[PDB]
Amino acid sequence: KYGENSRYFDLQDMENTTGSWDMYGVDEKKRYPDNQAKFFTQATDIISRRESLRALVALSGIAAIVTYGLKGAKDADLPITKGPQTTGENGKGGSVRSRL
Amino acid sequence: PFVPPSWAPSVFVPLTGLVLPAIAMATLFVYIEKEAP
Amino acid sequence: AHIVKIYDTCIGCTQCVRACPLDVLEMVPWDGCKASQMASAPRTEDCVGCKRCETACPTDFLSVRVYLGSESTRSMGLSY
Amino acid sequence: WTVPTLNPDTPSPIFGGSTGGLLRKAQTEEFYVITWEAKKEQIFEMPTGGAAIMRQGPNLLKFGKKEQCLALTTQLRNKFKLTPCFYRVFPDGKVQYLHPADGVYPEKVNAGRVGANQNMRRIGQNVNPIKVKFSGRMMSPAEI
Amino acid sequence: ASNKSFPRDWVKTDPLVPVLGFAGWTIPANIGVSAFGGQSLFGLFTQSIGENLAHFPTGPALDDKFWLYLITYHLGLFLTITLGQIGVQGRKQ
Amino acid sequence: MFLISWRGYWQELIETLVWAHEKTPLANLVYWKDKPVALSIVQARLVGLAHFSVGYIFTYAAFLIASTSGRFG
Amino acid sequence: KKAQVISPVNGDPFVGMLETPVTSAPIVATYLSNLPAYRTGVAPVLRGVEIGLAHGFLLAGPFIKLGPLRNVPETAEIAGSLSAAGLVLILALCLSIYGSAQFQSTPSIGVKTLSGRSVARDPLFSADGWSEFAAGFLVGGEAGVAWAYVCTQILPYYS
Ligand code: CLA
Ligand code: CLA
Ligand code: CLA
Ligand code: CLA
Ligand SMILES: CC1=C(/C=C/C(C)=C/C=C/C(C)=C/C=C/C=C(C)/C=C/C=C(C)/C=C/C2=C(C)CCCC2(C)C)C(C)(C)CCC1
Ligand SMILES: CC1=C(/C=C/C(C)=C/C=C/C(C)=C/C=C/C=C(C)/C=C/C=C(C)/C=C/C2=C(C)CCCC2(C)C)C(C)(C)CCC1
Ligand SMILES: CC1=C(C/C=C(\C)CCC[C@H](C)CCC[C@H](C)CCCC(C)C)C(=O)c2ccccc2C1=O
Ligand code: SF4
Ligand code: SF4
Repeated sequence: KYGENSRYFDLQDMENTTGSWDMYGVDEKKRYPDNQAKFFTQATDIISRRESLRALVALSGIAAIVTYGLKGAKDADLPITKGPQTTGENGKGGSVRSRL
Repeated sequence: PFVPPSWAPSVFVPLTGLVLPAIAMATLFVYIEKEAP
Repeated sequence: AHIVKIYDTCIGCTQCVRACPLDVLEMVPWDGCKASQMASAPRTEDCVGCKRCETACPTDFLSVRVYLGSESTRSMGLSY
Repeated sequence: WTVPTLNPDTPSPIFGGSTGGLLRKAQTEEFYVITWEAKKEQIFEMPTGGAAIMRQGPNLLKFGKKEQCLALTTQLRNKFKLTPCFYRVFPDGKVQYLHPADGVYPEKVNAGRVGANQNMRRIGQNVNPIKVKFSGRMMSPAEI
Repeated sequence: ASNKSFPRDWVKTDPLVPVLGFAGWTIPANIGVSAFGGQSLFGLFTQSIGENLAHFPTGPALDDKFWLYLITYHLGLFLTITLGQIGVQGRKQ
Repeated sequence: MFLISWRGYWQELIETLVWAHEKTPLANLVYWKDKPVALSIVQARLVGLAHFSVGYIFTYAAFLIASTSGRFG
Repeated sequence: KKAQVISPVNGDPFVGMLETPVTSAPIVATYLSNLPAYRTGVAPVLRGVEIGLAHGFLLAGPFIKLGPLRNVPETAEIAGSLSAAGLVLILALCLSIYGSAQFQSTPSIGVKTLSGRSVARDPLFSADGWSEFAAGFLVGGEAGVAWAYVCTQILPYYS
């Protein structure tokens, strides 16, 4: 027997003598009030598979980034059609020879 | 007869900066870890 | 698994066996030298390739070689 | 000498509990189990760190890899002059015997051994690697 | 060895360790020296605790002569309790 | 780094990391599929050389373009 | 002197862990039992939405306060919330491909509790359970970040 006077390594009882314990894992039901099971399992019915939510993230990622291109014009700090409102360094190019 | 539109960097840059790396890395990562039957 | 091969210049001095930290070498009877022994490698699936057998061999260019090969979970010495 | 099995009700040496014990190579793949019979109580050194006290009589431990059992075997053998034996245990109840696996530790030659991986030529009588080229896989010329 | 299961009482709660801790350290912590002009190390920053409790949401100034009172007060309060707990001489001294 | 400090040190460090991620609560729910090991002896030479060459090239290119085009450009 | 606190795990000094009042103190043990990641009797979808609701709501903050749109008034909240929703999206993708890579083969052999009895295996650790958990995470995280925006807009002395 394993749990005895220093009699370790019980051969037929491998799940003690090995180090396979659930440290903090309780198991009981009724953690939640009942109808969230209804409201959330009837809500995640669509994307409950491997390909489904993986398609959803593709759809949303595309439909977010591609529209970020042409309606992320909320100043983006500089580039998006706010541009150089001064002729910045056109003729300033070189130090000894100007070169434009 | 060929010209890309004015809005073309705004769309094509984050596409190839964020989307194609994401699809590439996810697809390759599924490919790497697959078990042979 | 690695490749461990014993050659015929062996004089059978048991140095390689006492140097192996994994017990993959053993001495077998043989009729080719004065000591009437020769090393052998019956368990090269436990070898990790540390090459202490090569260091312990007295005869010049060695009578035992360890060729490195495809690693496994035992030939990497991983304890986790 | 026949191949012995172990008796898994032998006590274990007194030890406090290290970090360096069994990880999950034991839960899924394998772990090794060593056994010896002592004569008087004495303090030895674990091949993980720390010191332990062996008991008067049979003992029993368990380890992760094989070099740990060989280290403890060499230490118990050259310093205390005892006779240890360590096994391999798979995580479903399968026990394999090894070391010595011949009765006699593999330095004293025991008649009745078959020599394997044992080429019969001088080291400089190998073929060139052009003449073993284009085979099923990577091959050293001294592997043929 | 060390043990076989973790004891679920390791802090052996002796109920008069803390009351003697801060009660037997603060009754001599408010004496009154020449050093402060007639004030204590428990009433002089009672003034402070209440003082910047008055204007509440303003966190008090980062050089205001009472952080010293907080730190030097707890530097002794914790010490007297941690030496009180080793007043578990039930098996040692 | 890959040139000066050779391997086995990193092997031991990575092993303690394996222990830490194995015994940490609430993060022992995610495991490696292939066991983590340190880079092999041959590979790290190539990697160190790659960093050496790439940094060397980028530094000199930056200096050359910036200096010559800052003066005459 | 015949007093000790620190013990090896369930006797057994030869498993590489040792018990401490950090790991096995009673209040800590009951606390980490009551977290959603250790409950084992509930369906993984619901855990997914609980964990997602928590993590989205916390992830919204730093983008709001420290993002590049943090000084322009009334729109500093929008950009932060949107970016946080993006991060939650990427986390959902990571969960999905982890499910595709980890549980792709056979499971382990056996499990017992600490005060030994043979407890069954957690259903979160199969392909279906993990995929459902990922879907729950996406739903919960997006709901959480949306709630972060909502909570910003109507809250007594937010600043
Ligand atoms: C191979 C040479 C090459 C290189 C290095 C670049 C580099 C660049 N292009 Mg580009 N481009 C090229 C050829 C190239 N172009 C050709 C031939 C066309 C005509 C179809 C375009 C049309 C084009 C547009 C319309 C735009 C760019 C833009 C850009 C810039 C942003 C990156 C990007 O989104 O690219 C996107 C590039 C493409 C969509 C064209 C690539 C088409 C081929 C078939 C792909 C090649 C695959 C590649 C070899 C595999 C590598 C990946 C692998 C390692 C996994 C970048 C400077 C953007 C820009 O100017 O921003 C300022 C932009 O909006 N490119
Ligand atoms: C903290 C110290 C430090 C260190 C370690 C480095 C490290 C580096 N710098 Mg550097 N740098 C630093 C501070 C530092 N920098 C500072 C503070 C400045 C001032 C802004 C610079 C300015 C600077 C410039 C301008 C350049 C570097 C370059 C380099 C790289 C040279 C690597 C190499 O292979 O050289 C090998 C070294 C040589 C081949 C010779 C160096 C020049 C010698 C003295 C004269 C040339 C030889 C001569 C013509 C022939 C004589 C040979 C004979 C003796 C046999 C390397 C990454 C250079 C680079 O990119 O590398 C190509 C480069 O162009 N850095
Ligand atoms: C590692 C150091 C470091 C740090 C702290 C920052 C910090 C920052 N960078 Mg930054 N940056 C860095 C390195 C760093 N940078 C480097 C190396 C680069 C070059 C590659 C950049 C390039 C860069 C750019 C280009 C930009 C920033 C920006 C920013 C700001 C916003 C970022 C943001 O939204 O965070 C997101 C927030 C999080 C991910 C929060 C996670 C952290 C949580 C709070 C930890 C909580 C731990 C908690 C205590 C655990 C308790 C557990 C308990 C409850 C049980 C922020 C001030 C942006 C900006 O506008 O700056 C103002 C911006 O545009 N950075
Ligand atoms: C070519 C690649 C590339 C591109 C295009 C970008 C683009 C961007 N980066 Mg970025 N980055 C990159 C590589 C890249 N990065 C790399 C390699 C690093 C690591 C070194 C970083 C690190 C970095 C930091 C640290 C930060 C950025 C930020 C940003 C944004 C700055 C724009 C701005 O002013 O904020 C305006 C921002 C917005 C308007 C928010 C938009 C949020 C996304 C795009 C929309 C999501 C839509 C929604 C979630 C979909 C709904 C899903 C549905 C299920 C509900 C912009 C989106 C900043 C940022 O966004 O963080 C706040 C920032 O702080 N970057
Ligand atoms: C800062 C300051 C100060 C002070 C200082 C001090 C005061 C110090 C001290 C300290 C101390 C001094 C501490 C200690 C204390 C202690 C105590 C108080 C103890 C007690 C004990 C007891 C009570 C015991 C009891 C018992 C028991 C428990 C059982 C039975 C038996 C016997 C008896 C053992 C002054 C004044 C200058 C001023 C103000 C500021
Ligand atoms: C205990 C503890 C702690 C911690 C704490 C914490 C960390 C907390 C956090 C918390 C949190 C962070 C929380 C969060 C929450 C969230 C929420 C609560 C949300 C909600 C939302 C909602 C509810 C929504 C809904 C909706 C909408 C509106 C949209 C969509 C649709 C629907 C309807 C779904 C401390 C440190 C103190 C101490 C130690 C221990
Ligand atoms: C740091 C270090 C390690 C540890 C290195 C590790 C554990 C790997 C670190 C790489 C991380 C995991 C990712 C690095 C991020 C890169 C961008 C990955 C690029 C991958 C390519 C396919 C693009 C060694 O193993 C080593 C061995 C021999 C000599 C020197 C060293 C050494 O210096
Ligand atoms: S390499 Fe090491 S393990 Fe292999 S045979 Fe030689 S000594 Fe033994
Ligand atoms: S050390 Fe060399 S010579 Fe000696 S027994 Fe071994 S192989 Fe033979």
